[PDB]
Amino acid sequence: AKMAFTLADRVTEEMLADKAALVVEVVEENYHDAPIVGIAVVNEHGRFFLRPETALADPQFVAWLGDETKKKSMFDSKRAAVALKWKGIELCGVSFDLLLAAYLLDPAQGVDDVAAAAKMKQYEAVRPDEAVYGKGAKRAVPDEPVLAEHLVRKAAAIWELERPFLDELRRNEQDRLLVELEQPLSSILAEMEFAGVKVDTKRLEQMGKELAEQLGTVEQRIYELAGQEFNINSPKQLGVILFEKLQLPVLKKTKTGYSTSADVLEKLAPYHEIVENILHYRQLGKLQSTYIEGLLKVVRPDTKKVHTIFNQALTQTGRLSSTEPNLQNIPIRLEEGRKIRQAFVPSESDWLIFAADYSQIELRVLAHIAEDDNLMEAFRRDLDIHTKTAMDIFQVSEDEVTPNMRRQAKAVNFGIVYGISDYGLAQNLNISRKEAAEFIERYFESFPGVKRYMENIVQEAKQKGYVTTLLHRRRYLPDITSRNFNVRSFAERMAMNTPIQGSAADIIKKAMIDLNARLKEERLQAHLLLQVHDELILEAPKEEMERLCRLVPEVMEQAVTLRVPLKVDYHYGSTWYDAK
DNA sequence: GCGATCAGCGCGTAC
DNA sequence: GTACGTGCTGATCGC
Ligand SMILES: OC[C@H]1O[C@@](CO)(O[C@H]2O[C@H](CO)[C@@H](O)[C@H](O)[C@H]2O)[C@@H](O)[C@@H]1O
Ligand SMILES: [Mg+2]
Repeated sequence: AKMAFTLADRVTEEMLADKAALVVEVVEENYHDAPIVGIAVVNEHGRFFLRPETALADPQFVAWLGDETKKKSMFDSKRAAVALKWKGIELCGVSFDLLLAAYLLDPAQGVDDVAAAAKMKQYEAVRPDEAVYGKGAKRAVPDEPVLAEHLVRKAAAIWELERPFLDELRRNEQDRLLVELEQPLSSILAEMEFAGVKVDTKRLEQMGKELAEQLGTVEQRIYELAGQEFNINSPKQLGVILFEKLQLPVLKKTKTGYSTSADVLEKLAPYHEIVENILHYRQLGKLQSTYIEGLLKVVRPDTKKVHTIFNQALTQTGRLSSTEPNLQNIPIRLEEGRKIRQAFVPSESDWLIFAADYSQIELRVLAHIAEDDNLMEAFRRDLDIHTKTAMDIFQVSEDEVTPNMRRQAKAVNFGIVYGISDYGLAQNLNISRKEAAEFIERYFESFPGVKRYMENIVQEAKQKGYVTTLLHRRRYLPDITSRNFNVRSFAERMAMNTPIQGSAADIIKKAMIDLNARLKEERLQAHLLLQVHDELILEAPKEEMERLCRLVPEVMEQAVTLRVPLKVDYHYGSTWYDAK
């Protein structure tokens, strides 16, 4: 049965009620400077469809959109807010975002459209977006009649689903998490994405020119050593050259053939000179394809800025994800890749990039939740945690800790945070399973509180069916009761890791909200550009650096109060690379 | 059967 | 452990 609604030719007063389900449809996946294909409003007076060209040109509608006292319920309001920002229109008063609500209730549903969220409450009087717009190469906006009914049905679902979703959130004690954390953060992310980050395109192009030369050279060297030409990027063609032709040892295999991962290649290097060249080729290729060419493809030619989109409703732990381009995985560990950061610069003259990062926030969070006396004392003394762990595991003084000892203790620490397992650590340190088990046993003898937490959290996950974070975010783990060892194993590791990774996410998210409030109170021009899980990147006039040096660390360190101190390091400079 | 497309995944970056 | 972009490739689409 068709849903009744008014296909409006002009905006009327009843469309401007102080409470409404609002749909501002942006079909393009990347909503930056994208078209708004239609608008739908559902309130106490009825259901309406408005053509964007009409509504967005109407002074009354635009004022209504920007009136904080006129409440709107939406699905993915950030998408609409940003699309509107590009049109110079402000969106205010969003009091409920169904996407964020669904995400908090259960990240595992993969809810990416109104229909998926509605299905959670037995509401199916709305079609999935893919059914209406199509998929891939056949994706397209349908004629007005079809488009109009779809947007109205989505607004109608939002209108009806608000109460049930808020009730369940309240039951889960997650209503504040939605209203005080995620929704306010959504607005901050919209500002960050809209602002974008300035790119020194000529610097990237220059790097691309040099890389192209080095690539060609290494490429020819590889063919000379292989005794023939082939597609070095082909797993089967490379696997044949290395393991069948050159007969190098097969140390590891994939599900479809031979493994050629970097760690495997490193072990084969001694056997043939072609190996080091392949590694070099891949190193150069990674930078060229993903960080040079890939980055240049998404830079806006008119402003030379990249505008990422922070997916706020995707990760199972509460973290954000970044796309087109992903600005959360720009190289930093190795100098060759780190240089890519010299290309990210301040958007204005006499401005600088300012970066602040939490020092070991996940291990500090673990110390707090596990209430492990030894670990808490270590952080209270602000000790080098990996050296400290080496001292405990190997039972030696600080001076007796060798570089290799610290390296292995470091790996144990990461394993503990990620959800420890003898098999896992054994692969990471290239040792036997029995040897890994010994490291783990030694670790738990030194950190009995951590051991207890790991045991208790897995049992809690089984009893309750989910695990939670400091701010009440939750993750269901049905596989915790799987009869398949491997499957259950993953679930147990997720039970151990989620509260840590997730609580770390809750903390930085609150820090972002607190920071923006302080920047505004202080009248600073400084503003957030990016968030990379445990760090925040801002840009501001050079005249604001000294104040930022005191303000940013304090806000981030005081976001929450834990049993151990929170520590934030910071640096600033002319480019992202220099903010080190 | 085959070119175009889609869908899975090895790989390598980040934290 | 949590992600994303990439290039290749087997599966599936569309003739
Ligand atoms: O607007 C981001 C928001 O939209 C979803 C779908 O509801 O993802 C879409 O947009 C992302 C950013 O462009 C794409 O990566 C994704 O492929 C596309 O479906 C949500 O997952 C996200 O929170
Ligand atoms: Mg750090």
